[PDB]
Amino acid sequence: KIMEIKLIKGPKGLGFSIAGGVGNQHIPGDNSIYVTKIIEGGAAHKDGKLQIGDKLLAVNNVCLEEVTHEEAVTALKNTSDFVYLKVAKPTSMY
Amino acid sequence: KIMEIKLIKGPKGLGFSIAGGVGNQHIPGDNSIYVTKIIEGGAAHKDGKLQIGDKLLAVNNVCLEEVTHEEAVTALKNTSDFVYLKVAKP
Amino acid sequence: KIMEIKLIKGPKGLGFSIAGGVGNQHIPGDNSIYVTKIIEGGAAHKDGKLQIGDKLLAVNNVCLEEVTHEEAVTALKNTSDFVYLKVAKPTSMYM
Amino acid sequence: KIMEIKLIKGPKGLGFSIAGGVGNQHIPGDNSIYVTKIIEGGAAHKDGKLQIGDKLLAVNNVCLEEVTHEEAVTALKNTSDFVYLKVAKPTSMY
Amino acid sequence: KIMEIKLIKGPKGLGFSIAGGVGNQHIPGDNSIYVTKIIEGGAAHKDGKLQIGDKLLAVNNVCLEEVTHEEAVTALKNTSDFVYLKVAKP
Amino acid sequence: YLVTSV
Repeated sequence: KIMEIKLIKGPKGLGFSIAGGVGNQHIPGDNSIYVTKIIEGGAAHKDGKLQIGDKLLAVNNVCLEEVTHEEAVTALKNTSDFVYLKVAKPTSMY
Repeated sequence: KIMEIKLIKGPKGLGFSIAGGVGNQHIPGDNSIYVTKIIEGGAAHKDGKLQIGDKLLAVNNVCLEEVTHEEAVTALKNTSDFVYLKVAKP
Repeated sequence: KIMEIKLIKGPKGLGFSIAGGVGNQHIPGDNSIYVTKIIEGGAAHKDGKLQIGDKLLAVNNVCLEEVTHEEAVTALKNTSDFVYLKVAKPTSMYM
Repeated sequence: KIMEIKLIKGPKGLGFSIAGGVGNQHIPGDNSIYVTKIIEGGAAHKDGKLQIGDKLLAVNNVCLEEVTHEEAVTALKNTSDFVYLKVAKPTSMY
Repeated sequence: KIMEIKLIKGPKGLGFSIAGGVGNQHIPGDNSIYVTKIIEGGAAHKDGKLQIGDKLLAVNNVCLEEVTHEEAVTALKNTSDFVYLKVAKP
Repeated sequence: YLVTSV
């Protein structure tokens, strides 16, 4: 379920796209922020750990649960160069 | 976009399924109520006008824009035999 | 026409295989993702709607149009047990 | 039931003939395109997978279900060197 | 001179082996990628055109001249099933 | 083992 990903921000930024947010539900009934694209060459790609479908819970102690999409975009844009991403990975039964 | 569908509730009811609503978005960013299924034999089917993908705007002029799923279900089942559906066609 | 399929994973996942993607065309001149195999007794098979050769449009609202094969595999694997597939369905012009 | 076939076109083309279509039913009440001949020594023949009585479902990403004979022919002659076909295999000689 | 060989990749791949590359010369002085084996029963065998000793110039618009062994291997494996080879015969 | 096959 939970993993912690540490990134050094690239000159292009963190190099990933997000969807989700309150009133912008990526999955019906779910307000969470999800990773939808990892951009080639970017910080998240080079590190190799973040994946499409990952849910973002926090960036640097700023909570991403039950926020709007616009808030999430602002919280991610507005970090320093050293980034701690708390993420939840989907799990199965098997 | 908007057309009116008048229906007479069958023994089985209106005979279509709905998804959507505030807090249960069928399409991201969209709160509307959408028809997801037309049940064979049922009144909606026999009439023919309602299609999977139609957005329900109202029932008996009870407004279905910006409501919860449960409110939409409640509205639909509290109808009489005669039903006036306001729908938007994509 | 777009068909939505809801699958619940079994012990062996969703029970289908895919081909395609940018740089890995399944059909010439087309980067799209396609179902190539549906495994006997698996979740896709038991639901009954998905077919070999179906173009996948999105999984859990992640768009599978103009993505690489690796992106599509991850988008399908990195999911919970409840998966929403959007699939393109051909319809008749009548003529 | 459904088979995917990938072919390289020969100097003479795909090396099969078709019948059927809307307005041109090969079988009463059925508008589908049917393979009626595999040309000896042609591309379909050498590949081995296509067979007489196969229902054509698509050529490349052109759907061939409920098209006219003219639309199927056009779409089949409209191919370059590499060709994808999608077919339904018959259940009975009939 | 140059020959074009078109192949449909099988479940086992193209069915040939290669040697050569920058840093791994098959012939002293020569960085080219060469076919060293045609695999019994494979797609290259069935087609019949590709032969041992053939120099590979390109695969699907990817240049194979003055590349490393690893680059050539990666270009030959990361292709779609539709394989176009440009080849120089001795 | 020594052969690189594609």
